[PDB]
Amino acid sequence: KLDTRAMRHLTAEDWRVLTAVEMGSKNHEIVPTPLIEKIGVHKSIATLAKAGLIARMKEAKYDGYRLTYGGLDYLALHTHAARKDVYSVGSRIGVGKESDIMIVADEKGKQKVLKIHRLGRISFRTVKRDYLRNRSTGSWMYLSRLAAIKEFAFMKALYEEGFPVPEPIAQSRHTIVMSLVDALPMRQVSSVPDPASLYADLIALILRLAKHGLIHGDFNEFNILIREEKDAEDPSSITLTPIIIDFPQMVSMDHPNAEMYFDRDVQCIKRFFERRFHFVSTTPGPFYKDAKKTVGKDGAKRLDAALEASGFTKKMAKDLEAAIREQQESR
Repeated sequence: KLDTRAMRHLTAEDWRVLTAVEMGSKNHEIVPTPLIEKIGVHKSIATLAKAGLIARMKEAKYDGYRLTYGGLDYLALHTHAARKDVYSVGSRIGVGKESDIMIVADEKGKQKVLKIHRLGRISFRTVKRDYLRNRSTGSWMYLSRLAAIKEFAFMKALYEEGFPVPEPIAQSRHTIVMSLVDALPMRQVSSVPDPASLYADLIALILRLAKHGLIHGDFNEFNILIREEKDAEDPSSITLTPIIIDFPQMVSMDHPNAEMYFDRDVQCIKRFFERRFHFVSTTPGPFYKDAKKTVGKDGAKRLDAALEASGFTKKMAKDLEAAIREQQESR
């Protein structure tokens, strides 16, 4: 897991040397002692190594220090601290299949969410956790950086167009800080006074996404949060509104597979509404053939351009795309 105990106990030199290990691994994954120097720092290497923020590799041909996942976490947190976006870290933590969730708070006591991407995660069960070794440590960190940058740019673009998504607050490396929404995942919602209305809201979102050029792609029910507003005129009235999360897997309506991602999203919703609330829609579709005409009409901004807006090369985009598809295909 993520153990942030050693956080305060690191010196400025430590923060400098750990940062050097990171920069040094922009080129080579196993960073030699003398290269850390160019970027007495020996006492720092010892502290960071005992803390498990770096690890020595003396294999045979290669000799030096690789950055660990913990170390990448720490440097992300430190950046968030330095910019006063995060001042404290909460005891409650969410360990997901492809990400982790920590609750944090700023100096003014405002609680926020720190999401950490964890592409490549795999857990092993004894027959009588770790990361998939088909890629190096630096690949997974790289890919996870890409996932964080992608999600945050789409979160920004969606928040700015008025979609119901968490406020993106900050991004560093493989992490994002975003607002802490008061809404609970749909899967943990028991029943609804008006399933048709909520369904009509969800489909509307998917069509809104499509008119702006986007397909969520993994619209599960850990991804759809429900907000519950006790109406003021009568507190017996409850209105529910949906909030969407999880954006590094979004694809363009222009994608060669757009049509299967679109209808999958739609059918998933219908499927969930079918089993969980015994509700089924009388409206057919919506179908992608139709949706595709709406993008990107009526002056709807093409939000799927938010990526080239942010120095994402074609390589990076395809690099990430392959990593994600491989993730979802191996659940």
